[PDB]
Amino acid sequence: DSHKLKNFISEIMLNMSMISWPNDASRIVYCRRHLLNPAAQWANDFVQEQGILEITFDTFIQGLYQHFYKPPDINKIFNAITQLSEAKLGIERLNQRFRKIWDRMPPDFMTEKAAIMTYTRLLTKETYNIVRMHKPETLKDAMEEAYQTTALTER
Amino acid sequence: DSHKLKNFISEIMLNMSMISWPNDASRIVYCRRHLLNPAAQWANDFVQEQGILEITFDTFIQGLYQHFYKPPDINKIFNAITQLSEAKLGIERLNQRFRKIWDRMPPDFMTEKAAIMTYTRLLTKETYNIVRMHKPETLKDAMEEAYQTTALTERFFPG
Amino acid sequence: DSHKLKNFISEIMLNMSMISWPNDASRIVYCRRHLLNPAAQWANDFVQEQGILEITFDTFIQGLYQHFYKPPDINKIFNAITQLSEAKLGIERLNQRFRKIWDRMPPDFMTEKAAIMTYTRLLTKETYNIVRMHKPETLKDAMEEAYQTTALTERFFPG
Amino acid sequence: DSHKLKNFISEIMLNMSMISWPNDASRIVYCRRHLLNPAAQWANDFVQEQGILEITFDTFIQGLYQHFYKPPDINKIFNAITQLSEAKLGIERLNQRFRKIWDRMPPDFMTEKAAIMTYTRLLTKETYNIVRMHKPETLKDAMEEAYQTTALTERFFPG
Amino acid sequence: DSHKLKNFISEIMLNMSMISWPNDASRIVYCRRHLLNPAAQWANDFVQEQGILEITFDTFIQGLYQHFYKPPDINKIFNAITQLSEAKLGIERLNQRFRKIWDRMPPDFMTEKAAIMTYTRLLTKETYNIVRMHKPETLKDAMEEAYQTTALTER
Amino acid sequence: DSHKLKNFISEIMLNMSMISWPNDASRIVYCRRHLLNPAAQWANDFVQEQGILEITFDTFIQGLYQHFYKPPDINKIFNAITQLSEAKLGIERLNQRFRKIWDRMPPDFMTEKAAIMTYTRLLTKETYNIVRMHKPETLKDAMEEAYQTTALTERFFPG
Amino acid sequence: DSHKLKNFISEIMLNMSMISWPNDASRIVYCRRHLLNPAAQWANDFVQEQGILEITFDTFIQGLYQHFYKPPDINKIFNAITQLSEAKLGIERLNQRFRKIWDRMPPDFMTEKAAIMTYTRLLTKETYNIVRMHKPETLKDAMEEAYQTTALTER
Amino acid sequence: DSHKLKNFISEIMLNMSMISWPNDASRIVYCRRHLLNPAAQWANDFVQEQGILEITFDTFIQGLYQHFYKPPDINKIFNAITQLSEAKLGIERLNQRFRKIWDRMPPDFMTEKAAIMTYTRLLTKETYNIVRMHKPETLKDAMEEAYQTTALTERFFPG
Amino acid sequence: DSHKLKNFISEIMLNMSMISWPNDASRIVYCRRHLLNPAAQWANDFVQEQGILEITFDTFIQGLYQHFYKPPDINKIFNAITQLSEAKLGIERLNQRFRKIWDRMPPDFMTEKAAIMTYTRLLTKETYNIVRMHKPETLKDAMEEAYQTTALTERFFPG
Repeated sequence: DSHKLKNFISEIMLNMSMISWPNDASRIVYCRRHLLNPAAQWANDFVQEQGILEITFDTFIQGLYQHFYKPPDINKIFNAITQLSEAKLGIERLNQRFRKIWDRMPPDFMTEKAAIMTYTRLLTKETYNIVRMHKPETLKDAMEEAYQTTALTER
Repeated sequence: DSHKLKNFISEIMLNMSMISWPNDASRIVYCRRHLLNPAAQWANDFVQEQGILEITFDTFIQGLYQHFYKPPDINKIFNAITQLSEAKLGIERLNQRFRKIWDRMPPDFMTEKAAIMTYTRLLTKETYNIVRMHKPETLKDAMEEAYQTTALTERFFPG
Repeated sequence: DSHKLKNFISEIMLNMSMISWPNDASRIVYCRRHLLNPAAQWANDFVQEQGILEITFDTFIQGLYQHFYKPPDINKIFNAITQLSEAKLGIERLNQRFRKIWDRMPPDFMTEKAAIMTYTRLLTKETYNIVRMHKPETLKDAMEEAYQTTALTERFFPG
Repeated sequence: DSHKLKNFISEIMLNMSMISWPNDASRIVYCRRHLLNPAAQWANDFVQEQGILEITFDTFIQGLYQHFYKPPDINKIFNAITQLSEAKLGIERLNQRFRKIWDRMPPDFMTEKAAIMTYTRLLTKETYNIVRMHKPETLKDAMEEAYQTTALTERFFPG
Repeated sequence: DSHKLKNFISEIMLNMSMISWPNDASRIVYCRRHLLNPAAQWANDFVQEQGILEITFDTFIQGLYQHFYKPPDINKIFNAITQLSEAKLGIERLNQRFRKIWDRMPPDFMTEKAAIMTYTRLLTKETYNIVRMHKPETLKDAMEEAYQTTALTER
Repeated sequence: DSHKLKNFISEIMLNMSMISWPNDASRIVYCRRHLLNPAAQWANDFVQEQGILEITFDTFIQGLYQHFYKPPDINKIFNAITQLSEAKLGIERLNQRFRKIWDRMPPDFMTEKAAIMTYTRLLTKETYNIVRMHKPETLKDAMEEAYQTTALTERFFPG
Repeated sequence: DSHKLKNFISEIMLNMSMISWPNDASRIVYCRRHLLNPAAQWANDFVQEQGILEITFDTFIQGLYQHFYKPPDINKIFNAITQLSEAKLGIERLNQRFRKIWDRMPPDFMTEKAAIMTYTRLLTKETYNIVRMHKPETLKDAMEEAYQTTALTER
Repeated sequence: DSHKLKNFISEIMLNMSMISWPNDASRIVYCRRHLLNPAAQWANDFVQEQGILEITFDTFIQGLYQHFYKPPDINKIFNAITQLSEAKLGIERLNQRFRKIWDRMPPDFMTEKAAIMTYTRLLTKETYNIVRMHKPETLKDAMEEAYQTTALTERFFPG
Repeated sequence: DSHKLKNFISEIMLNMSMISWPNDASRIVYCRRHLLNPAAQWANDFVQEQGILEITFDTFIQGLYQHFYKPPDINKIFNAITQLSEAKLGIERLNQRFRKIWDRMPPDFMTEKAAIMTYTRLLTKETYNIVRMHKPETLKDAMEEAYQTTALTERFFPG
């Protein structure tokens, strides 16, 4: 439920972002309309609890953030990661599959170098070569590099 | 159908609650739009029956309340509970299946120790052993313990 | 055609009801737009026949009411009722089947005792015994009693 | 026995009513004379049981009321009604048979249209045709019509 | 002879009761006319014995009461009670038969609960069920209940 | 296709008639939206052919009139009518079959008495008797009468 | 592309025609929205080239007319016309087939009498007879007449 | 996919350009609506990745540019060009086939004389003769000349 | 050589840190004394290269930091870790083997929870059970727990 919910919040925030809002009170309330029943129930209670007009949109999202917490299911995520080999047709499958798995469920997981070691080891030895020359600093860069070389002379 | 319907009414009422309504007539009618066919059919007939403009939103919900509710002491839940054995592949099936059945339909059912006795008896004798050492106090803890030991040295994930 | 038409009128009337109308002439005319061809043809003729600006929305609906006065001629319902025997597996089939048939099409049919006599006679002699002790006053009570005794020491559930 | 008995009491009470009685004791006793054996047996015992001169005429009738007037169960009457088909030779059998069954035991049963639907459905399809043209409003009219057409171009007489 | 005689007295008393009597002397004498020979013989002697005009109608009936009352034998009554089973067609036979037997011959017999236990045990197990729900407090109530349920729905 | 099309045009024209139009160009174009594919194809071509802004709504309807003047069909309808005898099981088949055939394809055909003569002659001599007593004035009344007498002392139902 | 484009312009012009426009500038611009990429590219360039607010809707359509009308190959159209005989089942095939071929590609082709001579010669000798009595003045009338007689006693 | 995509971006940008935008946030988002599924998937992820309200419309298009701008595969185009011989039946096949291949994928390729040398060499020696007398200056002229001589004393037509 | 060298630098820096230095020149030079031959050779050259009195102690250590840079080890370490299964006889082999591999080569590697996940997953499912009840917070605790339960109720090897 929680992974979808994290996505849900981002999007809603974006939609709100482009267009102009005339005041904060309207905006905090508007969030409530999209929500699903237990969350919606919670929302009512939270609105009551605050006797003030509101306390900002961000505060309210943080109560939601607080709401959606899984116990750390690190094993499932590790296991998911283990499954991918290079029998997955080319870069594209891997990149999209990895995105879903990785992005969903980390609270802070492992450090930046570690994330690159895990991502990189999985990749064909050839692809590590080009990507090494010159190196990515982040997982998005690694993924963008591998896809770009494959995609450019293909796609 | 009735359990979902009770939830449905609550939510609808909430949605309505936050925002402002300019008059009652609109509001009573708006309820009709969300409803499903037999209920919707009933609704039309009820609207006709009242020759007045309306009689309040609450009245209309009470006709719905009247339409479907479960009586107290519903054996169906016991029977549902009886069906599960350990032929259900591992913890995961049982935990999810039990959640649906148990969570739906109790007004106050039975006490906390009793709920643990019923949940626990169902479980493999082996699993009761580990779970015993050290004990859960609530049904969520029992369920979390059994799943965690199985899941940890096993498992896959969602998304 | 007539049963749908009775529903159609109710709804249309409701839609109209919530929002405000500035004058009657517009409202009577607006009804014509939704209608289907023969009815629509009739409508034109009726509008002509009245040389006055209009005579009220209600009058016009009454001409429609008149156009299809009562949907059943009590026969089909009796016949439907006749069909059920006790070859229908147990209470559950009968209760659900009877609900559909009975609830649909009565304007006022027969009196309360009569409805219980017809419902009760149909039931197995055994079931009448328990139900007699102690008696139902309404068809819903009879149906609830028969189902409850069968269901309690038996049954399964929905969702 | 009970339906006749309820009639019997009413009449007896009426006869008594018009003329003057000089005292209650005579009147209570006089009731006993008309009664039939088991009831009469009961009566003797009841008179003994009351050591006082009497307790009023009404009290004694209430013991009789107690003795047989029970609320009727519609089922026997429905069942009776069910038995007739058109294998009963012509109108005459049906009309007389129906009279006995129907007239005995209704407190208010079912409404007027319903009574005509039940009576009419039973009749041959042909006879419904003539009777329809032009319609009866009451069960006596239906019965009179069916008999009259059959009788007129047929029949014999009593005495 | 005595059981019939007790009935006889009641009736005679009733007949007398409705209509008016102009004086007591006539009334006491009139009783003598209906009576049968030994009793009638006794009556003559009693009338002589009283040198006064009369001593009241009631007194004279009490001499008759005195004449007839003999001690009963409970065993015949018990034995009578024993005979009934449920081979007697339905409630009606039993109720009428029991009335005759029970009502005749008790001076004080047994207590109220006991009388209900004896009456009730005899009845079909089914009938005890309905009658139990809700209970009779007296033998007349038990008898009225059983008859009413049977009677009401049919025959 | 043509009979429905003649109806279609009338209705569309009516709908347009009640409300106000601000200019002719919009109105002529709006007709195109409701139309079905071959007709719609034609419409495009016709719009092109006229280099002027438009030539009136009526002109455009006349091109449609022209399109479905009629194929020879009165004969087909007569022939269709001829086919029914009383070998068709009872009233129900005939009434439904006749409805389809008759209702489809008349622009004005024959007069009201004539329509009753054709309908009535077809019917069994017996049924004409009851229906005569008392007479129908319209084809719907004749059909309703014949069905009602048969249906009442007989019948089953839909859903 | 050009035949469709000629149709496209006509229609667009019609849609515009019925409803009211408050000013010319809006109208000229609105045309651009419906157009497809190369044409759309051209449109941008043309709008720039005119430094004035606009020069009328008609002018802009003429640039489009200019775009599409290239020289047509009259031979192909003649050849197309030659192919039809009376082996085409009845009027309906011919009329529809002729419409497509003729309507597409003429800038001014041949004169009105000539167009009737070409259309008429193609038709069965019988049909020319009825159509002669009384004559059509335009190709649409000829086509309507032939179809109407066939269609009426048929269709 | 990439060639179409480059066109797609240009156009979208143009449409946006003429009319006024009230703020950047709306505009960046609006781009997402037109896009096709994988690209759309990417878009969602990119929007999330930027925690700020947005970073400009242009930035977002650059991520798309990044996604599928392949160098035009000059080799593929050359290779395509190589395949045609004069075994292709006459001018018509060649002209249409060449149009597709050539027109798609050049950013600036080669100069005008070169394009004529490549086009001309491919053609039958005979056809070069007539076309020479008198010469084409552009590829469209060469193509038009060759087709016209063949077509004129030959040919068929479209529609 | 590099791992020891990183340790060496830290320590030297510490020793220097506690006590006071009167000037930077002395301090930079003093570092040279502890160093081993190739590094020492480098040092001389570096001192010459700087014509200024010195550039700070930190700068000089950075040249050393620069000197260490080996190709990355972490892969080898992961691979080493991968090799162990439970085919290694009991706890003792694993614990000692893991100690060597893990302790050597991390600069900061991964976080504390991660290190426990990697250590724990490797262990037999049974051993995770006891160790879970009650949990270790550090890798030394996990290792001590597993060894203690095995060791306590076991025989140890003589040498």
